[PDB]
Amino acid sequence: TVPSILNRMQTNQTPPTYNKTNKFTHGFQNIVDAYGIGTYREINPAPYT
Amino acid sequence: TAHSFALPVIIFTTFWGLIGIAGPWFVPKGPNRGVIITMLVATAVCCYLFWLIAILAQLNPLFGPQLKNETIWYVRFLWE
Amino acid sequence: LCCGPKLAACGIVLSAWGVIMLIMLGIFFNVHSAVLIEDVPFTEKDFENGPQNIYNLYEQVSYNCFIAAGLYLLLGGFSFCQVRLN
Repeated sequence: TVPSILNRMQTNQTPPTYNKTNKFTHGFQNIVDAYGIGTYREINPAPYT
Repeated sequence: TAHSFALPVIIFTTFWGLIGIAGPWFVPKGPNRGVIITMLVATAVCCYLFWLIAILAQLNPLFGPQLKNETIWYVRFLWE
Repeated sequence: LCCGPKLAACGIVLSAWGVIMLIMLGIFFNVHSAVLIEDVPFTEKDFENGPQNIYNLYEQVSYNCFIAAGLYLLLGGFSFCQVRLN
């Protein structure tokens, strides 16, 4: 009966990078990932590549 | 056999400009919209630039080709 | 006769490519298209009186290409039969 809780917090660790890839763009996203994944929220070269 | 350099530029410029400028608006409101617009715009850039370089490289030539006398004799009949 | 399905698939793909390309090549030679002059078997004495003397050889090579395309079509048929068996 008594519920659980989900908590936010001030964080010092660096966020990962995520892209919501789709069927068509997966190969290109991998192509740009091959040389290092972009830092949090920097411009992705995948849509232009 | 004059290909006046006004019609080709008009045709391909309006063609690629429409692809790169008007097509983006016609892409529907959806999740893949941004990627699709980027494809349209950058395809316009790449292909239009390729064609423009190719045609300007022939505009105002400095020299004419060199031909074996056999192909001279043939093309003399074949082409205008 | 019988053969492996991969061999038959390769045969049918090769037959399709050959048929399309060689039909096109025969068409383009029968057209007397200029870009393929160097491949015509003419001789240095065939350039005297006019283009007809070399038009004839263009036609001959076009017929050769059509014959090759027919051979590839027959190969494609046989490979399709082989695929059907497999």
